Amino acid sequence: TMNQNIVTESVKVETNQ
Amino acid sequence: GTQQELAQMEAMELATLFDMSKPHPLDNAAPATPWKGELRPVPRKIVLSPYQYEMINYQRMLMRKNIWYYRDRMNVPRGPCPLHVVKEAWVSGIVDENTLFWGHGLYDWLPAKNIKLLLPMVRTPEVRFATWIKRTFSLKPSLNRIREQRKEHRDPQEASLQVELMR
Amino acid sequence: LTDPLKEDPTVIRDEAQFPEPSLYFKVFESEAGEPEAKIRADVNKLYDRWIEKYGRRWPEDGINTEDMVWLAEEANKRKRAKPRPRGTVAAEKTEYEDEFMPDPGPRTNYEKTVAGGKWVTDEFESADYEAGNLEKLWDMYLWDREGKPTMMPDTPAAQQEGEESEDFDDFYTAYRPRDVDSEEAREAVWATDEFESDEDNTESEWAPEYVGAGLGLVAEDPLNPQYSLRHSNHPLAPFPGEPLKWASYVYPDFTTFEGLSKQSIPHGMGVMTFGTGTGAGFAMSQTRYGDKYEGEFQAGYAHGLGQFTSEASGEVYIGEFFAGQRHGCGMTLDMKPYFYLLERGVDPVEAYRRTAGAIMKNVEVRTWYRGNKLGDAKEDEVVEINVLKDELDDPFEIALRNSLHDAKLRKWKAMSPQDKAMDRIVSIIERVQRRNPGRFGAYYREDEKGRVRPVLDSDGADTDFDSVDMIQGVDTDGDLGPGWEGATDSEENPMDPRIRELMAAEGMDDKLEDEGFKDTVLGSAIINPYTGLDMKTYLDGKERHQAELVSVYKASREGRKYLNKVRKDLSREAEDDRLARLYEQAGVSKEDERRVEGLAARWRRLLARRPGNPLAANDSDTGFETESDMMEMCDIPEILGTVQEARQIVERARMWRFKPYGEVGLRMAQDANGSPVSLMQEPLHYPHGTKFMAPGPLGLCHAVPDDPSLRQEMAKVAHNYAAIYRMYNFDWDPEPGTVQYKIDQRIRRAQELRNNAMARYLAAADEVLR
Repeated sequence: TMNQNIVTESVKVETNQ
Repeated sequence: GTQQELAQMEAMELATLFDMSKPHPLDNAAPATPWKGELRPVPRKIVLSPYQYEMINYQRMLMRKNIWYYRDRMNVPRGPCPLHVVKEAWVSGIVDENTLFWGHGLYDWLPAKNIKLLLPMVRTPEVRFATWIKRTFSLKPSLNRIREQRKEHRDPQEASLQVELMR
Repeated sequence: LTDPLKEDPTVIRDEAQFPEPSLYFKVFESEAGEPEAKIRADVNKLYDRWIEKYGRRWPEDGINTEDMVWLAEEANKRKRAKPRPRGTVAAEKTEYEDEFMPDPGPRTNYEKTVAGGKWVTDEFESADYEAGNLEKLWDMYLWDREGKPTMMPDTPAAQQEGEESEDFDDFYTAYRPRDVDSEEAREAVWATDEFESDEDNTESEWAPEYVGAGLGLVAEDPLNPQYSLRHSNHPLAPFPGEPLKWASYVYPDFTTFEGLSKQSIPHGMGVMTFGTGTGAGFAMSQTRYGDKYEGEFQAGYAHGLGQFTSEASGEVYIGEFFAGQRHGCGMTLDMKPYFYLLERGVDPVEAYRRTAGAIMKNVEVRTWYRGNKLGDAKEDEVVEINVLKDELDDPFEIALRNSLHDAKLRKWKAMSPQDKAMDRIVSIIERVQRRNPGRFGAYYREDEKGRVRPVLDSDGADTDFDSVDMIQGVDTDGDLGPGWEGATDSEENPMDPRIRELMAAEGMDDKLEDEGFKDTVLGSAIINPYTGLDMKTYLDGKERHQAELVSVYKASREGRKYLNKVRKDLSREAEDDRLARLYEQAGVSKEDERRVEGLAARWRRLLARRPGNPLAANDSDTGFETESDMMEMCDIPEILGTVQEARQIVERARMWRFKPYGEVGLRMAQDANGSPVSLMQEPLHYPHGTKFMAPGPLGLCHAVPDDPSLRQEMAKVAHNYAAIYRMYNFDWDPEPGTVQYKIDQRIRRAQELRNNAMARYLAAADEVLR
C-alpha cells in the first residue's frame, strides 16, 4: 500500500501497519 | 497469622514498587496538607570540612588549564573561550547561567550552573559589579523600548531573563 | 512521619578529615597483581596488632624481634594438602659426624620468642638447606657421597648444541616427580623476594576487562551501575586518567573525524566523513568520497548505534553496528531520486512532492548478522523446525530424555564441590573422546616370531591426531577449513585425483622426514627412567603409547624369557556384573528390557545434530567453541524502537561537528568557488544583525528575522535545551499530578516499607535472642 521528516512519517505509517 | 500475610504483601509490593509502567494508588494522591508553591529555604551558615577543602583544591587543579565552549540559540558551538573571554561574555550579557557549556572534564553539554566550579571562577567582584551595571542601565531600558516599539512581543507572555541577569 | 525529602537546609555542617581512616587504612581485593600492596598489607596487620595491645596504632619501643616472627608464621597462613609423618628414622649417622641436623612457652617459634628467645645465632649456608629441602621433597637421593648430582647431568654444559649451564635449584624444580606442585617447589628453594624473585606468566598477567556496550552487568552498587566500569576502557569509565578530548582530525587521505577521543583514538561519539580510502573499521569498498557516519565510536570502530549516509548513492542506514560492520536491527532507505532531482535544479519542496511516495514505499527493515542480511536461508523458521524434529522422535527416547533432564538437576542440587569438579572433568573427557578416542589396546602387538611391532591401520597413521590442523583449524563437523590461496570458491570443482594422490604420498614422505629429524634431535634424553620414556614421545603426547608398549613387551614370550634370564643372575566383566546388579536390584528382568526394545523398534520405530535448540543460552556441555551463524530476527516494534533510539544517538553525536577553530572547520568549510569562509562562531561578535542568536539577555533585546522555518528550527532547539535542562534541575515541592510527584511518593513508600521490614526483622531477632 509540528514538523516531521520522511523517516518519522514512514515509521508512523509502519506503526499503524 | 495476619502479620505474615501483611509481610508477604509488603514484599510483593516492594518487588514491583519501582516498575514505572505499573500504576500505583499512591500516585497523584492527596497530600497531608493542601499544596502551596514553596521554595527551598536559603542556607545561612556553612561549615566546610577539610575533606571538602581538599576535594575543591583537587578539582581546581584539574581544571586550571581548561578551555571552555558554549552553544547559542541556533545550536552552534561558539568560539574558543579561555577564562577571561568567558568573563567578558558574562559581563556583556551574551551568556548566563542557563547557557550550555563544555569543558575537559565532562562528556556532554550541560547548563553553566550545573558544572561544578564554573560560576565561582567567573564571578569576581568586578564581574558582578559590571554585569549589574550592564543589566540595570543598558539591557533593561533597551528591552523596555523594544517591547514598547513592536507589538510582536505579547504583553501576557514576556520573558524575565533580564531581571535575573545580575545573578 | 518526617518527610525525608523536605529537610530544612538552614545549617550545613560536615565533619570529615581528608586523610579518611575509613578509606586510607584499607586493603582492596581489586589490588591483587600489585606487589607493593603486599608490603602494605603486612603493615596494616601490624597496625591492628598495636590497636589490639595499646589502642593507638603506634608501638611502645618499636619493631621488636618477635614482631617479625609473628608476621612470618602466625600472621598469614597458606593452604597445604596433607601431612603424613612417621616416628622412626630410616638412615644411619655412622658417617661423618654432623651430617643430619638433629630433630627431637615452647609451643612454637613465636611462643619462645616472646618468652625471651634471642634468635641471634647464625650458621651454615643457604644452598645446603635448599638441597636438603629438595631432597626431602623428592624423597630420593639427589646427590651421592662425592657431591655429584645423580638425577641431572654433572658434566659441564656444552656451549655448542645450544645448551647452557643451569643451577640445581632450577633444574630440580622445573623437572619434578609430578607429586610436587609449583608452590611447594618455590617454598623449598627459599623464594622470598616480592619484586625480583617473582615474574608474571604470559597467560596469567592482569588485563583490563572487555565489556562491549556494558549493558548487562552485575552492579556492585545498585544505585550507580557506572561503578562497575572502572576496570575497563569503556568511554564512560570513571576517571580514565587522561581527559577525553574534542578531536578534530584531518587525515592525509582527507578522511575527517570530529568528536570525542581517548588518548589519540576516536572514542565515545562523533561524526566521520570518508574521503579516498576508508576508516572506522569499514571495508575499503563500502565507502566513497563524501559519505559520512554519525554515532557511537569505540576503540576507533563504528561500534554501537549510528547512521550511515551516502550522498553519492543515496543509501541511508539507521541502526546497530558491531565492530565495523552492520550487526543487529537496522532500517534502510534509498533516497537516490530525491538527491537526483535536487542536483538538477529542482527546489526541495517540488522534489519531495514528486518523490516522497516511492521512497516511502521502498523503506526496508532488516536484521543483519556480521554484515549479512538474514531472512533468505530460513533463519526465522529454525526454532519451530527444530521443535517439530524433536517431537518426531520415538516415545521411549523422548520419555527417557525428559526423565534424565530432571534427574541431572536433582543429582547436581546435592553434590559436593569436589564431586561437581570431578563430574565436570568426566564430562569434558567424554566430550573430548567423542572426537578423538585413543586406540587403547591397538598400539603395539607381537608378530608370529614373537617380536613386538607397531599396529598401523589401512594408512600410514599411528593415531587419529594430526599436527597439521594446528595451523589451519577444524570446523564443527571435522573438516579443516580455508588455507593459503585455497581458491575454489565452491569445492564442487574438486582437485584432480592424480595430483591428490601424488601430494598425499609426498606428504607421507615429508612426515617420515619430520619424524626422523625429531627422533635424531630429541630422542636421546630420558624423561621417565622407569619406562624408558624419551623426550620425543613425551613432547609429542604419545606417553600412552609407551605405557602400552611396556606391558606388551613384558607380557610377550620374548620379554618373559629375558626376564627369566636376568632373574637367573575398569574391566568389562566388572561393568557387566555391576550392570546386572543394578538390573536385579530394581526388579527389572532382561525379558522386560527385550520386550520394551521390541515394542519401540518393531512396533513403533518400524511403524514410521544432537536433539535440542540450536540457539540456546544455557547448554550444560558447551566447550565455548560452537558458533551460531544467525540470531533471533527483530520484529517490527523492536526495529522501530531501535531506530527511535538511534536517531537520538545521532542527534546527540552531531554536536561535535563544527568545532570553532579546528582543522576540519578551517579546511572544509568553503563557498561556491572553494575559498574559505569566515564562519560566525566568534564567542563575542554577532555581526550582520544576528544578535538574536545570543543565548543570553542580549538576545531578547533584538528581534528575529520573521521566517517561519527559522522560527520552527529555534523552537526545536529550545525544546531540546529544555529537555536537557529538566534532567538536572528539580522542584523542592512538586505539584500533585506531575511525574516528579509520583517519583517522590514511590521513594517515600520504599523507605516506609524498608523500615517496616527492618522492624519485623528486629522483632524476630529479639524473639530468637531471648
